[PDB]
Amino acid sequence: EEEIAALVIDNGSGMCKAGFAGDDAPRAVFPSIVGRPRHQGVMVGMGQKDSYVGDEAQSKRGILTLKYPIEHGIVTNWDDMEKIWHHTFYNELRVAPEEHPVLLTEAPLNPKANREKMTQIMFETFNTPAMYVAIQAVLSLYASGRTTGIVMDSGDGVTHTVPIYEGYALPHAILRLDLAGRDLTDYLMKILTERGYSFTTTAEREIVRDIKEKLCYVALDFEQEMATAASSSSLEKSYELPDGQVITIGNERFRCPEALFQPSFLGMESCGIHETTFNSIMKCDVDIRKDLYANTVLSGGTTMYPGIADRMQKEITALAPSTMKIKIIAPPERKYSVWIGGSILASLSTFQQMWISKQEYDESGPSIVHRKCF
Amino acid sequence: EEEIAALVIDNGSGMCKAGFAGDDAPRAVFPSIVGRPRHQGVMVGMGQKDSYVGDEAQSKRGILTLKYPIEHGIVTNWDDMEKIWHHTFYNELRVAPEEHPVLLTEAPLNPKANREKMTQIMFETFNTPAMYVAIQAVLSLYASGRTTGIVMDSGDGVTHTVPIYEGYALPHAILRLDLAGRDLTDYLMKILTERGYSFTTTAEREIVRDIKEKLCYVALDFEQEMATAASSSSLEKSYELPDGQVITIGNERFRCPEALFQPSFLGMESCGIHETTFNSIMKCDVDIRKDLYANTVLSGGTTMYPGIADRMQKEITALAPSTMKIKIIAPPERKYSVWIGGSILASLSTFQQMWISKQEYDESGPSIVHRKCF
Amino acid sequence: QLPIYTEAIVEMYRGKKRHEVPPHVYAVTEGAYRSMLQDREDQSILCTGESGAGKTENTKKVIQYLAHVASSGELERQLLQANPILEAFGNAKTVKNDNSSRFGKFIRINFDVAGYIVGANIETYLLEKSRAIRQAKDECSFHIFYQLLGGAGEQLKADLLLEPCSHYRFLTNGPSSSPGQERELFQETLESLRVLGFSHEEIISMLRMVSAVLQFGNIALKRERNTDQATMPDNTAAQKLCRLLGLGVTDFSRALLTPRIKVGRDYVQKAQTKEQADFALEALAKATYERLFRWLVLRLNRALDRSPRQGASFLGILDIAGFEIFQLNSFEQLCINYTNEKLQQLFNHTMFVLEQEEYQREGIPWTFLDFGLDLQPCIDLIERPANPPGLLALLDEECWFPKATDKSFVEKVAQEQGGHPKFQRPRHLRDQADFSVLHYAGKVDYKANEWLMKNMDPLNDNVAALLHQSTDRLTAEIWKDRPRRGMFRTVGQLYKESLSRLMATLSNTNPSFVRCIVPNHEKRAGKLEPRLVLDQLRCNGVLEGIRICRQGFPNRILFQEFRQRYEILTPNAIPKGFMDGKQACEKMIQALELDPNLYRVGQSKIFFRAGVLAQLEEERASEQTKSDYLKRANELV
Ligand SMILES: Nc1ncnc2c1ncn2[C@@H]1O[C@H](COP(=O)(O)OP(=O)(O)O)[C@@H](O)[C@H]1O
Ligand SMILES: Nc1ncnc2c1ncn2[C@@H]1O[C@H](COP(=O)(O)OP(=O)(O)O)[C@@H](O)[C@H]1O
Ligand SMILES: [Mg+2]
Ligand SMILES: [Mg+2]
Repeated sequence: EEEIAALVIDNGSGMCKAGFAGDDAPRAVFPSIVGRPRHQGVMVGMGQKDSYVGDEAQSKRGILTLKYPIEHGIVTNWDDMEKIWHHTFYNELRVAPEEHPVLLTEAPLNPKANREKMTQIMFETFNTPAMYVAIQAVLSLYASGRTTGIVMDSGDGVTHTVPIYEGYALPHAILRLDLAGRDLTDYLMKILTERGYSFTTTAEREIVRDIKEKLCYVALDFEQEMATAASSSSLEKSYELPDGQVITIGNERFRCPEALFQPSFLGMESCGIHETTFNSIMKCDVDIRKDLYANTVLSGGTTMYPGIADRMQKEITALAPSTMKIKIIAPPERKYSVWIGGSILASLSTFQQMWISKQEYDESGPSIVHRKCF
Repeated sequence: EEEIAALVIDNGSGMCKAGFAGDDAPRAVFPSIVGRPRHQGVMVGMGQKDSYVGDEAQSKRGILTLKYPIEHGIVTNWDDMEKIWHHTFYNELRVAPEEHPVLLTEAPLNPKANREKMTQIMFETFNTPAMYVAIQAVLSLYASGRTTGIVMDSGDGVTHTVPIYEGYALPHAILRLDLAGRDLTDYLMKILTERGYSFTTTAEREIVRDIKEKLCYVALDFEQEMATAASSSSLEKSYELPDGQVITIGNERFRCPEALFQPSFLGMESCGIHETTFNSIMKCDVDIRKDLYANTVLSGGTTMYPGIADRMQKEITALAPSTMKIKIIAPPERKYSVWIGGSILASLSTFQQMWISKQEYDESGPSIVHRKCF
Repeated sequence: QLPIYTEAIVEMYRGKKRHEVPPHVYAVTEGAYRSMLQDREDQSILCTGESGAGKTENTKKVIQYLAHVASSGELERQLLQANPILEAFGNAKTVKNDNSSRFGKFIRINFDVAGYIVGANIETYLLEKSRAIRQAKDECSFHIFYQLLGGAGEQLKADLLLEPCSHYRFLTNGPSSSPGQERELFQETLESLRVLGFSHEEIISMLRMVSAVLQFGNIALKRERNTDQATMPDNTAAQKLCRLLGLGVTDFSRALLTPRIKVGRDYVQKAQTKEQADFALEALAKATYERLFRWLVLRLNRALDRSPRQGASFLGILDIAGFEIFQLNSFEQLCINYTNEKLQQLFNHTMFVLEQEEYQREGIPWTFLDFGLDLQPCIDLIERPANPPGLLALLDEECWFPKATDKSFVEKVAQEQGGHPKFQRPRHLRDQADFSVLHYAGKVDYKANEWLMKNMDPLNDNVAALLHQSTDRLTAEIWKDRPRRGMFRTVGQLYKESLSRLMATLSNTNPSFVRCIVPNHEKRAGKLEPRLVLDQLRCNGVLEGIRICRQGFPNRILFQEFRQRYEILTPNAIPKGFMDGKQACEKMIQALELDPNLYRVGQSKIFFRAGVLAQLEEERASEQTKSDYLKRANELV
């Protein structure tokens, strides 16, 4: 075949988004979880299967304890990650990685060890001709088809912010904020408890993740919505648990995402996301700011909440000079923006020379990741 | 021969159900009773036979006092148990236990001593190559051919409840309730006495056991049926005693099994069986409950009463979320479910390595029962 | 058709060793006959599966020899007549061949101590009964089914109530025409039965049950909302069945759906799933067919007449399908392979004892491993029930355990038994087939799909009992029945048992071996397709035989021959002629510089490795080149 295709994998914590480069959507997207049988089984002709990976784990949740191998964009446990990748290639895609160059995503400002060790695995686990490790934000910017913008990247892992102008990139200006979907989830299960509902275990932690993925939304003004919580009508929603129990969540709903804008709720000093965006833009040269204000791109799973764009717009506009208009461009399909970006990058002809080649690695070692790529 | 066959014995109190592993029904099933001649005989060329075991005792009831060696899943008297096993092997099956591995059932949450001492006997009474001691509920779940369910196991011994999901098993969730066929019998002979019929002795205690095994049934609503007892037509039934006396039992019929649902009748606080099932399910992880509500399996002799399934369905449905449908799967042939399960387990190839070997016992002692098996 | 098989040739063969004459069947069967009168022990002739080859036709020629030798009313000419019967019932149109024997045929020719024919009987060990229920993607079931369908007129069809192929669930892949016009073949087969002396009545009865097996398909069990048990809302089909047998519809309906089981001494019902009852239906189909087949063989042997019985000994002739390989290779393929494994092993053992005894006859003591052992680990891989359990055993375990999938099966066998060197998991990209083993023939790939379903053959004792009570003579007589009988009972298990019987029978006797190959598809001579012959050499074990004998000392030459023939080799070593012919060889081997590992000194012969004589022959052509040169030069100059 010509070009051999190429493989693309986005692993921020939470989800693996994988598929062939050269396609508009990934084939396989499943949770990055390694569940292990915590309870000793007593039958015969079970499994045994030491552990389960991917949406298999979601299916068989109750038995397993689930461990997310990636936290804050850092891989805690490598064998687990390897297992997840194994599952992606063999269980879903059904590819021999020897037959494809593979692109990995990775978060900014992230420890060297992850990049280096990541590459070490790809070469000395799944024998592969070539690979590349790329910054998440840039990829989403490509996916949006814009050359310039400040990409607000918040996955389940961590939140990141990379201003870009006319390609280029500003290292000093790049900002990385420790908040995530996962931290919102931890907050949310906390806030439920004041209602009586107690979710103590990893299994049901994912149930609240599911709740947040739909029920929660961001206030266009927090205090107003909280005021109107007095007369509860629309702000309460019934949710059905798999157990059959019913949950009813009022104001607690929208204050969950509020945390992004008020990390004091979580107890961290680190400024809210909008202020971090200012922190990034303000670090940039005076000249370019005009378009960064106007070209803010949101990406990642934890920007999905309804109404986030609007709130960011209102806050940024409030803070900034009203001399210039602040457009925020947040597409739907943002969740997959990183992966799409990866697809487009591996599809690019010129890119086909920038790969880290197996050969190059074998001569020069794992450390070469930083040398060559950003 | 290949595989040597294998032997299976279910001893919850009341009945020994024994036969070859690898068959759909046991060969021998007889009451676990050791009758002793209480009255001194005066002839010559009698017996003497110090005692009788098995349905022999049933045949010659009047003379004997019967002693059930097992109470509440605990063996009161070991020599008696040994005698019963003796009878099973030599009198019915006609096997040398040296030539067969033997599987025993045993109830959950049961004293260690019973398992340990059980094994001690099997090795140092009937010399046997290998043996295993297995939980009653699991076996019935196998017999039902389902991988998941909450098995309500009530024999004559005691009642037990073990939720199982996808194999696995939840120790904390396992529930054991002190009610049984035998307690119903004791209640029943009490309740007859208000009608005039007085059954004071072990002999006729078994007569009432027999009555209960047919005449009694469970109300689909207790109070309604008791109300309709005013106009007695169908609720009375004539029963014939072996004496030739006739008994006529009305409302007293169905309130006997009612006890399972209202142990206040018996004077115990311990919740009714349906509530115990909820106690089990509620102990389990939120995720799996959906299928446990739907997969409740009834086993054991004292689930045989007509209408039990329906009542359990109505009560559980009433208590639970009506968001999810509560199927109860109670097969006919449930009585033998444990033994069938044993047959299927010993038939399994892989199981053939999990046996407790004679050798292993000889090195490691009797205590190894818990170490190896559940 | 070759001029061979005259009387002069056969007479010519008599009482001689195999080397003494040219290769022929008459020779090997002469070996068998002579070994019997000589050794007074029974003999067996193994023919390995090849078409369609006319293996039977050849075997008729073997019988012809047998008749002429043993004397003192023609031969059993009805043996020719038997072929279409067993062919019709037993064989099916498959990818390899349009006619192929599924069942093994064991033909016993009974001989008195005098060496004369007392009579003969046929025995049929292995059958694939699962073929009737279930089939390959592009193949046909047994011939009789199709030839019944097209062949029977309204006269017979109206009794049997046969329908076209589309009507039956049990018939896969539709009609799958196949004709051949058919119908004519069926007509031939009826006469073939009749001459044998079965009554028209009996034939009609037979054909009725052959319908009955097919009818088991028309029954539909419908799963019921909420309850497990399922049921049969449509009485029509099973009503038809009940007409076709002795069964009362109601009796059968209760029995099938909710059977009663003896939990001694008092009976109790059972709940059965839809799946379970379906398997029971398929079981009774399959078991019914098997029973039918068995009865045909026995009734046939009654149609064969014997003189004074029980005297004295027999010669078995085994016709069975050889080691098979397809692209896909399903379950039946595995069973076939398993049997061919054991047969091959017997051959190795036989060869082993032959060589070991040959060494003693030549006075060479040598110890070497049993050749049979080569196959043994592969056999244990498939068979061994216990410590590590076998593929068949593990399959059975999968089948019974509650929610069994094919995937759980393969995973389980990998986990349980992957450490086995003959077992190979392909892994990674496809590799369409999900696991593979390494036989004598080579590496074969297996697809695990629907193996659990093929394996299940639970049999209801209740329905069986009803059959035993049937009104009609035929079926009731058939069902005139220990193991795990009832539920459990798996096809793999039964098959294994049946093979064990066969291996015992063959093992009792002294076997002899014939290997048949077809050159081409053409059905014409003068064309040998090397690839096809390679393939056949793989599956018949002949390659294994060569790789066996190589391990020993295959080339055996006498002293005298070795000296007279090869003397040219070493003028130096060979003395002035002390003679006795031992000393010659001593000298020759000595100066020719050969490893003592590579030969032995025997009484009448020297045993040689492979390639030793290749070197020596090269020294004879080199020596001859030297001598050609010296001669030609001397004459010239
Ligand atoms: N539909 C949704 N609505 C709101 N929040 C969501 C939704 N889907 C996912 N999330 C949140 O975003 C997270 C997924 O982020 P993801 O894009 O997988 O990050 P990454 O690409 O870095 O792995 C989830 O864990 C959840 O907290
Ligand atoms: N046909 C029946 N109908 C109602 N109750 C029965 C019936 N048969 C037995 N029982 C009750 O159940 C008991 C038998 O339980 P069993 O299955 O022997 O327990 P285990 O298996 O633990 O020994 C009897 O003592 C009786 O009280
Ligand atoms: Mg991301
Ligand atoms: Mg019991």
